[PDB]
Amino acid sequence: GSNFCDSKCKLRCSKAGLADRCLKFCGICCEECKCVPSGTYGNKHECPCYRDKKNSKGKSKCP
Repeated sequence: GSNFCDSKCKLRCSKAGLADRCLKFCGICCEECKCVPSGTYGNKHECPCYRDKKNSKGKSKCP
């Protein structure tokens, strides 16, 4: 491959109940933050931008 957002987000979302939604939001957050946490949940301290990104209602945005 040649895009770490696509590749990392496929891993991040590989056990998601809503895979397409996960891939979309992981993609958006990686475009903004240039970082994706390892594993399929948690580990968000690896990527403070990804960890802290909120939507318009103040809810965590990034899976």
